[PDB]
Amino acid sequence: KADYNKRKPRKFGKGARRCMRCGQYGPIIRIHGLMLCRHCFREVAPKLGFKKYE
Amino acid sequence: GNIKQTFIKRTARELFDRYPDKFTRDFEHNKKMVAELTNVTSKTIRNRIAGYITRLVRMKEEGK
Amino acid sequence: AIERYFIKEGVKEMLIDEFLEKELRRAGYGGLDIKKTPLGTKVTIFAANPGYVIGRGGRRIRELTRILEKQFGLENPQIEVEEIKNPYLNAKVQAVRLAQALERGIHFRRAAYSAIRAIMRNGARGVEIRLSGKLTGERAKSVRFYQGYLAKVGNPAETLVSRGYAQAQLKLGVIGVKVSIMPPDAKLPDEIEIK
Amino acid sequence: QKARIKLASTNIKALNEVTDQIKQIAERTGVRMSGPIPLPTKRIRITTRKSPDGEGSATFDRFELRVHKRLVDIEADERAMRQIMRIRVPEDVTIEIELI
RNA sequence: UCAACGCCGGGAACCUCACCGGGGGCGACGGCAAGGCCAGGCUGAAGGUCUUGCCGGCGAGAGGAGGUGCAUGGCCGCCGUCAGCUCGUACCGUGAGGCGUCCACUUAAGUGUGGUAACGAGCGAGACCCGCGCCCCCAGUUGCCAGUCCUCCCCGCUGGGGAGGAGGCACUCUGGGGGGACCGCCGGCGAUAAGCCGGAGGAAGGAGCGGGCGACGGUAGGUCAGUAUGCCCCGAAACCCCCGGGCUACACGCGCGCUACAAUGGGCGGGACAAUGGGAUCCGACCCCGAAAGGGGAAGGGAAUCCCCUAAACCCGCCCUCAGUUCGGAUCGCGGGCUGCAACUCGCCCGCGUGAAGCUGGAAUCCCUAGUACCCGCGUGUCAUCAUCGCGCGGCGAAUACGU
Ligand SMILES: [Zn+2]
Repeated sequence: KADYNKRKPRKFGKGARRCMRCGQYGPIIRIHGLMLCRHCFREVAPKLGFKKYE
Repeated sequence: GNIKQTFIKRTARELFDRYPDKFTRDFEHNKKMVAELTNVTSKTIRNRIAGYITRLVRMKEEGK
Repeated sequence: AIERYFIKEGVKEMLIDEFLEKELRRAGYGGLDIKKTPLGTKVTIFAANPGYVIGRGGRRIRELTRILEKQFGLENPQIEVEEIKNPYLNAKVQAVRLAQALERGIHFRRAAYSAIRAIMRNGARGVEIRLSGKLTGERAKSVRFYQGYLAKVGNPAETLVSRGYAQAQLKLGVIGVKVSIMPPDAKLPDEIEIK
Repeated sequence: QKARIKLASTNIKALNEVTDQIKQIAERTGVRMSGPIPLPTKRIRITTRKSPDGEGSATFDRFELRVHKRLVDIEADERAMRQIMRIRVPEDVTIEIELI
């Protein structure tokens, strides 16, 4: 009964990754080891140390 | 526009109404004087002030 | 490599900061600082009332350093608990205070003016407070209080002013509180003084 | 024998601090030094979209993280190594040392 | 409608998933054993279910990609990077409200100079931050190699030309600090002011060029399907897993683009010259198999050290010589392979054959002022594979106007 309740493991695809902060599936930044979605990065970026500079 | 701002003009008028014996009708001399008398971390502002003072003195020698 | 390490540090400390932000609300949570060393990892917590963090009869200081092990895996760490003096200039603590007041039941104008004068009496060239939500009936609205000087846009907006945001959850819904403060030692590029 | 120190950081002041410290400790003693040597700066850029929805024109947000690097060789004399490892380095700087 | 339609970073094989068909599990706490396994049958498969045995000692809530964006927060888009919005005191008015914030000249600018029932402040502008271009100082490896010395190699007409290595930083380059340009000098106009216009000087001139930050507020504008969140609703299902289908279905109407309808060119063979960025079961030089796609070994590299990387348009020589063709290259057949647990539905790549519309386009309509547009290709984002897309990079390089 405990088996038919929790996932098959995924080593690739789209259900392999998940946001650290919120838990989203699709849009995820992977650049240089980051694992945040496009939404949480825009909020936590000035804490990580990023600037506009443009 | 090549406009001077009010606080620039105010600073220059003050520095020319007191400490007048220092400035002359040349630019670099007054650049040195301004950087000697002010607390500044820019150069465009200093040059603007120096040129305004140059104008002021070069037509104060004439009056009006 | 290099970027990977920097970014992982950032992410880990940020997640910890958020966990503490939410699970140390009453005490007042102003910041955090993690220091790496061979003797173990030190973690300093800023706050106003360290007693709440301490948990006289324990049950808090061990909760803390054992959850840090269980979940976020810090290297056999331990924690220091500092205190903020003159916390009336940090905006996050003030925003959370105002939200706690609103949840208690104080009128928003009363509480806002109270906070503004308390931030004036202790040293501040400018302060701006903003509330948003169902303040008066269903139809939401936004209200704004201000005193002094401000630097909304430019570089000084970023580098001089202290900003904070918080949420208040009431019988009906959510109210957003924004606070911005200009400390006394702030000088602008236009404020010159003749020798 | 020589020793090579690599320094990386997001802050130039910490780098200048460490450089001045080791330069002075090596000068007050008799040791021929090398550097400081600047390597190119590493910039991590990320361009994302502002809106959390689809509607609206596309306005993009460009964030940047600059990282400055320095290199030194110190010649690893008798006491130089043991007196340099006794430095008070801030925790926003990454310092490594390699013996050649 | 502008401000939906290569947009939701939305390039969906499973997952993503919210849709369709079937199967199976979930009840904190509080009040009157639960659960587990061999062999086989039901079953798409299955201690899910039973056959045979043995082991173990009624109410609330979790959760919800379920409704409400016309209940909220926060974030974004548009008026608008527009020049506008307010305060204190005084005065005019029964009052709503006005003045200041108006007029003349000026500026990108409620930017400034003069006059005035107004005198003075603030928030936006400007200031500020980043980068490109010229000069100087420090510095000199993982970057560079002119002059110096040793070697080694080849060529005519004996003078020229290349590779190591020591050893140097001169030139290039990297990244820290500092200077320099300010209508400053020179003749008008205006007012004798504010500034504008010649001309001089000057790596560069008239906020030097390109960007970022974007106000008090409105738009019941978009988002509850990014997280957070109130009311209703499902609570044994609308919760949580798996296994198969669909979002790829096609008489048609539209948006944005790619490829072309030839010679300002198609093909074959030979000559050339970049930059931005990225790399751990990742980039893979070098060698060997295979006609090609691709396969087996494997140095080096944790990023000024090695790789991805001798880019395309361009130049030269031969064939075609205004033709539905040596243009065009869709659509179909037989074959060979990679990534993946699984390629029919529904994936990318190769080789040989087949060879469809299209011969410059009505009414209308869009983008662009200088290293800019047109034209050429290249990393990266997504990524186990898959780029006619998004964000950036360089190479070749104009025409016209300095207005209304
Ligand atoms: Zn997230």
